[PDB]
Amino acid sequence: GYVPEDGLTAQQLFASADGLTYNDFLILPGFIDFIADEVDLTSALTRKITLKTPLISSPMDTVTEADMAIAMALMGGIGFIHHNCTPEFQANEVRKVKKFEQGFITDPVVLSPSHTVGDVLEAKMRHGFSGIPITETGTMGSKLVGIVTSRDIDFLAEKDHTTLVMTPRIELVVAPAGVTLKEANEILQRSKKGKLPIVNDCDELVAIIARTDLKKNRDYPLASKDSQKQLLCGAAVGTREDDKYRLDLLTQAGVDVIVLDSSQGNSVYQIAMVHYIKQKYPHLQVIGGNVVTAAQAKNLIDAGVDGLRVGMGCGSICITQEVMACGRPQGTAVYKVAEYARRFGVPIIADGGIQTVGHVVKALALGASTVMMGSLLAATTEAPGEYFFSDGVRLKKYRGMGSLDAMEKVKIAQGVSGSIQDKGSIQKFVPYLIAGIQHGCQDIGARSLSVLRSMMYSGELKFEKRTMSAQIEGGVHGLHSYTF
Amino acid sequence: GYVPEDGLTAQQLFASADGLTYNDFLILPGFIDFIADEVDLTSALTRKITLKTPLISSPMDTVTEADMAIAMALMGGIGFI
Ligand SMILES: NC(=O)c1ccc[n+]([C@@H]2O[C@H](COP(=O)([O-])OP(=O)(O)OC[C@H]3O[C@@H](n4cnc5c(N)ncnc54)[C@H](O)[C@@H]3O)[C@@H](O)[C@H]2O)c1
Ligand SMILES: Nc1ncnc2c1ncn2[C@@H]1O[C@H](COP(=O)(O)OP(=O)(O)OP(=O)(O)O)[C@@H](O)[C@H]1O
Ligand SMILES: Nc1ncnc2c1ncn2[C@@H]1O[C@H](COP(=O)(O)OP(=O)(O)OP(=O)(O)O)[C@@H](O)[C@H]1O
Ligand SMILES: O=c1[nH]cnc2c1ncn2[C@@H]1O[C@H](COP(=O)(O)O)[C@@H](O)[C@H]1O
Repeated sequence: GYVPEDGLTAQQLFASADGLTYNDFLILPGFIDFIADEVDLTSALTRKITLKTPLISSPMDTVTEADMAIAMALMGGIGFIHHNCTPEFQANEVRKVKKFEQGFITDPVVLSPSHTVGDVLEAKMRHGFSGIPITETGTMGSKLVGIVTSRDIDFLAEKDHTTLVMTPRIELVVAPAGVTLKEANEILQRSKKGKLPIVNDCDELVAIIARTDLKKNRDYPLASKDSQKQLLCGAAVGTREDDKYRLDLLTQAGVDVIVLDSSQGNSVYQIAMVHYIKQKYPHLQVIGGNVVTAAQAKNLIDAGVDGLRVGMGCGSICITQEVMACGRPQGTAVYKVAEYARRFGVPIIADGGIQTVGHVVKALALGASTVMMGSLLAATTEAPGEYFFSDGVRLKKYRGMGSLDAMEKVKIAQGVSGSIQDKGSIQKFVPYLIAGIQHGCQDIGARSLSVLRSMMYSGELKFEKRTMSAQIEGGVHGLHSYTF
Repeated sequence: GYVPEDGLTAQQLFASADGLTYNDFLILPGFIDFIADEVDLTSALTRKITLKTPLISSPMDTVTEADMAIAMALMGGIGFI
């Protein structure tokens, strides 16, 4: 039973009242008894919502729209759709996530027999495809009369702009009502076709599978789905009266969780808004914030929030501390707010400052249930906006929501705008995060993130501060030149 | 009336006798109950003189002659020639 005493407990580490951040300490290693792949990353987002992975995309206009949210839900986490856009735009982005299904086409392009072949060529050059079904109305939920594709069009000269060419319903292969992707794989295997339309018992079109998107099928075991098996989506909302309308559209779009978005969440405006939400939409889960101290947390927890977002001025793009002298170092803040919130069963989100895998493991060890990343997920294929080149390298634009560029679309800049280098894809990079989090938990000695926090609260997890010198030595040093 | 205690008071912050400057600390946020425009900046310069804003131009030969002093007074502060 004797384990020699070596290191500080988390309570002793934070008892000197220095402003510690993630880089100021290290976690001491424990006793390995299991492989890194055995580590369970299951995480509470709110009082009722549980994820299979701790990771969250930040509600920022350069990070999180429906494609980022779909990629994050599928990889095991969740995404929060930003709100620097019209209420109807945001509800449409949520509705795209909530009505996504794997291998099926989302929001199909469709035409009618009175359209011209020129409409197929234009929908190509603005979308990039041409396998477009034909219906009696030209819309959807309407009789499937035939299909048009590039091999129906490719030998027509520019002399010809005929009305719809169309191979008719009598010749099609279709699915009858709704199918698992195995029956779709066998229909597209046995038929050699590029599309599989899906119809109703009354022969309306209702969905499509493309052969290309079916061939790109893969397993998603951590899919992060609601009770009706649709992906989880969150959305951000403000605290003004204009937000009460937006909140209704997001509710109709089927949003699962709302995150009230402020820099200082301990206001009368946010408490009013939380009481309004819990009294109008009692099914809806609310994350308040941002808060850095336990007194802010206490006000919001009495207001009835289901989770807290923790952070103020630690963000990569942030300059709030330099202009208003208000904030807290992020390690200290995460520890204190999470310790207070745990007395009520409320999970917190450690939001901001994350740059490495060690920062994620450190934040999770200090009591955070989930981790929100802006810059770490920015410049992926799934992030909003489009790439550009400068100094011979691919970049994407990343900006603070209180930067002048973000808020112009007397006023004080709380944030900055700048470049981030291309990361590739969420579907390829989130696995690097998950594998690194699991190996860090394995070196620490925790078989799950729940056990990690339980070891930290009981004093079994030990810590160690770092001088400047120890941070220098913990880097790369003494080399002439080296690889990334 | 319970407010959880989190952070140092100004007396505890300066009780360790380090040489702190402005960049060495932060102020912790409180409880908003009013809009930013409602904040009163009225300030005592001396035992008798009160300004409507805390700002003063330094008495330096590259900062404050009569035009700087006029602008500073008009904007709410004062200047020292
Ligand atoms: N790291 C951070 O915590 C941090 C720091 C700065 C900005 N931001 C981000 O910038 C964006 C803008 O947020 P913000 O910081 O401007 O705060 P905000 O938008 O919540 O509020 C801005 C100002 O309007 C006031 N206000 C809000 N609701 C009001 C109401 N109903 N009636 C009257 N006044 C009201 C606030 O008190 C504040 O003075 C958000 O995306 C936010 O997350 C985040
Ligand atoms: N009618 C459609 N509506 C919406 N998206 C579509 C439609 N047809 C194809 N797509 C999408 O376009 C992408 C490429 O599909 P596909 O390979 O089948 O293109 P295509 O229709 O054959 O066009 P092309 O002849 O130019 O290659 C896939 O993601 C697919 O889901
Ligand atoms: N589900 C289907 N059932 C029957 N015929 C179909 C079906 N889908 C496409 N067709 C028809 O099959 C032919 C080939 O279309 P398909 O989508 O398979 O290839 P394409 O996209 O036109 O050609 P390619 O892949 O070479 O670019 C066209 O005449 C088209 O109208
Ligand atoms: O303009 C801004 N100023 C201050 N903080 C911001 C701003 N925009 C976003 N943030 C915060 O930055 C976090 C992301 O930080 P990052 O992961 O370090 O890039 C977000 O979740 C917000 O809390």
